[PDB]
Amino acid sequence: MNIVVLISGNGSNLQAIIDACKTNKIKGTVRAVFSNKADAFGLERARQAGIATHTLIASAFDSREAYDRELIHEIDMYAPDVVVLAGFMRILSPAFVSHYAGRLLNIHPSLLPKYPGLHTHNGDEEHGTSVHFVTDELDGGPVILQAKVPVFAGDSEDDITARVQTQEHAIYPLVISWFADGRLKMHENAAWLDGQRLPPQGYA
Amino acid sequence: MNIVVLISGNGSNLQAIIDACKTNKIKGTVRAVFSNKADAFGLERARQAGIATHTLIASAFDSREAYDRELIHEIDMYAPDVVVLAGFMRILSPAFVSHYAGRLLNIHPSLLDEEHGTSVHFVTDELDGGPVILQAKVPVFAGDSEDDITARVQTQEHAIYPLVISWFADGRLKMHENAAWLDGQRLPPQGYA
Ligand SMILES: Nc1nc(N)c(CCCN(C(=O)CSCC(=O)NCCCCOP(=O)(O)O)c2ccc(C(=O)N[C@@H](CCC(=O)O)C(=O)O)cc2)c(=O)[nH]1
Ligand SMILES: Nc1nc(N)c(CCCN(C(=O)CSCC(=O)NCCCCOP(=O)(O)O)c2ccc(C(=O)N[C@@H](CCC(=O)O)C(=O)O)cc2)c(=O)[nH]1
Repeated sequence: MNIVVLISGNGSNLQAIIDACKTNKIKGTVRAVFSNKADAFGLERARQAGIATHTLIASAFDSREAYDRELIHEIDMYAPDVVVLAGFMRILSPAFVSHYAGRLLNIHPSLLPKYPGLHTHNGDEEHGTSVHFVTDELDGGPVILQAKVPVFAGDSEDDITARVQTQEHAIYPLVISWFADGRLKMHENAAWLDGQRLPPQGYA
Repeated sequence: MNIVVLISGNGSNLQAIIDACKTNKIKGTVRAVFSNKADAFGLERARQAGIATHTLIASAFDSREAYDRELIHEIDMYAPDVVVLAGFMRILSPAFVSHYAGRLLNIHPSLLDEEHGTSVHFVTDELDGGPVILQAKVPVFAGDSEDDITARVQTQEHAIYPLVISWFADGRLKMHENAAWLDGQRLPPQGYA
């Protein structure tokens, strides 16, 4: 099945997805990669894997709606069964969200609200990452899987972040594979795995 | 003055034009780069230059027509004053050619022993035809190889195509009735010089 990934940066998560499609762990094909930043290194990961790229920059458009109308237009050329946001830094409008309702995924490095992340100030606790269906509740549509990342004394911000990214790379291919195998659906602003409704914090 | 460049491979010509816009030698801006091959190295030259990129692959389209319809559509998002074909390996349909009439430029490595050279011309529906604007003949001697010919023709491509684009940016070059006209003067079959 066809996966279209949207990025804005480095693309380490895109790459974990491409490799999981290479080793047949996801039953799918990344057909196109989309960026809102022209220098994004994720476009070079796509080029080397021979995947078609498109970059849509906001200044080039007249209105937010205009941008999303074209973004929809270009994504649909690849007949997506999922559209995966992997570090996509733009908010998607109501028309975009409803257009891909139930097959629009996102990963945020947080669990459900408190998380010692940033490093703008090792440590205590609360740190992680969750993959969730994207809804109009910005950053807060239904969670599918989360992963708590253990903090330790001898940890730096780069230690924590790298550890979070290592968990992002494990869970996002897992979720997209359950989606590709027909086991994950959204309805009633709830995530469903094998017909069972997931609790607010995902599986398990 | 907006430049959209269309490529299929290495992109050395694209690099020569980005370079000339930087140096204000071409008073214009490359606004986007289109490719019909996903792996094309010119896409990487565009990424580093910070230029928007779009790859349209033929297998994704159902027909020639559909493809060119999407190409026009995505190019016109960048309101091109000129569309520059710089190693783009696909024949553009009559409809596309019509749509960018007098605004579509191409470079091909043959003027139109040593028979070798390169020429820039306006694209008109006579494939490879359309009026020549500027050529450069490249002599070959015994000893230099086909690759050294290529390398010499390429040095010239990088000299004449930023130059035609420079004239087009300054409103000095126009196409009318299947003839190129620089400063009013009608260019002869072999272009300027
Ligand atoms: N409607 C809707 N739209 C969404 N996009 C979302 C997505 C969630 C909100 N979102 C994010 O959480 C950030 S991306 C997640 C993340 O941190 N990934 C890191 C790991 C992957 C990268 O690493 P690697 O590249 O290596 O894989 C986010 C954060 C900030 C802005 C924002 O205001 N952004 C802009 C405004 C942008 C605009 O709308 O034009 C601003 O003003 O700053 C927008 C969205 C949603 O839930 N609903
Ligand atoms: N209607 C129309 N369409 C055009 N696109 C053009 C322009 C292109 C015409 N053309 C060429 O000039 C070929 S020589 C180009 C070249 O390498 N220049 C030097 C710079 C190199 C970059 O170097 P660097 O990347 O490093 O900058 C060309 C002719 C035929 C095929 C063809 O049959 N091509 C395909 C068919 C493709 C299709 O239509 O689907 C085939 O069967 O193989 C392909 C191209 C035109 O004049 N008329």
